[PDB]
Parts: sequence; C-alpha cells; structure tokens
Amino acid sequence: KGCVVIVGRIVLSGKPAIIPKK
Amino acid sequence: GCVVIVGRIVLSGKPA
Amino acid sequence: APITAYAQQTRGLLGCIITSLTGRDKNQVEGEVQIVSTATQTFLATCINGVCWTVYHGAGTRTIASPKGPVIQMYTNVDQDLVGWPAPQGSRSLTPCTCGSSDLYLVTRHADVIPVRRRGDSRGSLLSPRPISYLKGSSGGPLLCPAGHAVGLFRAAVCTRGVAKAVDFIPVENLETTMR
Amino acid sequence: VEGEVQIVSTATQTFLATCINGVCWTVYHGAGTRTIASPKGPVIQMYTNVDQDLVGWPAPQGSRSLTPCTCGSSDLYLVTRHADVIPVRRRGDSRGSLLSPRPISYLKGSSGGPLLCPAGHAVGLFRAAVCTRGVAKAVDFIPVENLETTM
Ligand SMILES: [Zn+2]
Ligand SMILES: [Zn+2]
Repeated sequence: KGCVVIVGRIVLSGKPAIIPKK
Repeated sequence: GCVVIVGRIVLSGKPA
Repeated sequence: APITAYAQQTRGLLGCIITSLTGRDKNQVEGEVQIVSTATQTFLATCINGVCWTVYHGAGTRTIASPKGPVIQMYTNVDQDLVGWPAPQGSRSLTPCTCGSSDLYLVTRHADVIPVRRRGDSRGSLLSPRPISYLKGSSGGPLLCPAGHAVGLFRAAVCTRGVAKAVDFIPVENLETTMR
Repeated sequence: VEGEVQIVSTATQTFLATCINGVCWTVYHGAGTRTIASPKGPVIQMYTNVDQDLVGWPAPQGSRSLTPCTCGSSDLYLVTRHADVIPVRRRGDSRGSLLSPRPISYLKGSSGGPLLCPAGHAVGLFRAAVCTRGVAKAVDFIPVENLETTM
C-alpha cells in the first residue's frame, strides 16, 4: 500500500567545475 | 594590497 | 578520478504524499543514486546495470511511482534484504566492481563519500567513526571501490554508544544471485 | 551552489585558495600578508605561516569546506585553476609525482589548490611544481596536517 517515491538524487558523475556567473 | 576572489570551483560539478 | 557527489531535492513532503498515493510521478530523473521515500521513511536506491536496487527493509514490497503509474518490482529477496525495480528513464547506472579492492567508499544520503575498509564479504570499518545520525537514511546507497564501481549497498550500521564504527552491506554478488 | 576552491588574484598574479575546516587556505608566496576582500571591507588573515608557505582567512562568501583525508591513500588528484584533475602518486609527506608530466604552464595559477584522495578529501595544498626543462613531472604540497596544526 502506497508507492515508494523519488524525493531527490545524488550524482556521482559530476566532475570538478568552475561555477558560472548567473 | 588585497586578495580578491575572481571565481569558484565546485568539486562535485554540481550545477546551479 | 576522485569520488565526489552532490544531492538535489526534487520534491517535498506534500508532493511526496500525493505522488505516493497517485503512483504517478512525472519529474525528470538524473543520477546514479535516487533519494527515495515512503510515508514512513527515506532511504537510497542505487542503479546498477539497469536495475534500481534498494533495501527491502525500506521499500518493502511496494511499487515505485513512475511517470506511467506505479511500477512493480523486478526482484524481491526478503532474506537478502533486496528489491529492484527497472531503473527509471533518465538515471545512470553504476557497474559491479571487477578489481576486488578492499578500500571502499560509502556515499551517504547527504552526498558525502566516506572511506570504509573491507573487513569481510559483507562488512567494512569506518576509518573515521561517526555518530549514527550521519548515516541516517543511507540504506540502499552505494559502497564504491576506488574506480567508482559498485561493491555493495549499505544495509545497516554497526554502532555502539551511538557511534557507528562499521557497516554491514549487501555485496553486489547477492544482487546477481537475487536475479538468478 | 557553494565551492570549496576559490580562484583568487592579486595585482601581481592569480592562484587558488582551498576552504578546509572553515578556513580559506592558500600559499604565502601568493598572498603574503595580504588581507582578503569582503563586501564589508578587507578581512585579515586568521593564520600566517611563512615557514610552511601557508596562510588562511575565514572561509568567504559562497564557499563550502572540504574534508581532510583519513584513509591515507597515495593516489592523489590535483585540481587546477581550470578545473582539470591530475593524478599524482604520493612519494612522501610533501611530494608526489604526476602520473603523466605536464608543461609547466598547465599547472600555472593552481598553487593553493587541493590534492584530493580517492574519496575527494584533502590530502594537502598544492605548493609548487617540480620541473625539469619546462616539464612539471612532480609537485610539492602542504599536508592538511600542517593546516590542522596551524589551527
Ligand atoms: Zn573496482
Ligand atoms: Zn582519503
């Protein structure tokens, strides 16, 4: 009774990045 | 003089 | 490459509740590990080779809310504490480890990767003991080898005075056996 | 979105700064005794260690702290100011060899940046490129332990 729901995510595939300005 | 921050790097590659 | 991780909340309490009952979820999926939740608790589901696995003590025998309605589990193994649904369109899958490394890295619900030394087929020790709360909600999450391949899924912490010192995990072999 | 590594500049040059334990650490040979800019005016160094070639101001705005290494791995990963990741094999307390030598320019402006272990935790702060005829084959670094001790 009652479905399991995705409430977020965790991403492992991201590589270091320079944060853009915007 | 004074050090200024000109940018930032996020190690996880987390988008905004 | 060093293992780094980041979390993102895709919906909230009320939106979760409705989606639980409705069983229909139209949100876009991204990632290898999906933060998942029932009306009771939150845990993690890890996509490995096209199947989104999680812990049975969290997901039970429930369906997963998808854009096309509830999706019935593909695998269920009450004894091994596993359940698996077909991976959601959009997620990225990890692949089993093929280097037999003993240096593992646990990814927590808050996207924190911590080192654990393998101390048996289903146990590893935290090189740096942390209070159990740090691990709260992390069942179903991955234990990666240095190359980022799935070694196991976190099942339960091994704590004492409220400080988790080790962790019991479901080795990715039980997965192959559950599918068998 | 918060960043662990700040890209900083002086009139003279550019380099990096790494936020660890709530402190924004960098190389003394880059910042000297220089104060750091803040929306409320220049904020002074919380630590200045010329001997270690290390300085640190309180973690700035829009930053998150990196966790120190606790696994003792020798497989490091240097992050450059261009966000490149360079595998380095630890040869000792403050030295490691690039698994693949790079032109000195490749590592330019990355001093102050972090040297990550397989878990993404800080092993140390990139101090200086050890070059042989314009080709950096190895690097010098400040162990996080020094940072941990300076505090
Ligand atoms: Zn492996
Ligand atoms: Zn480490």
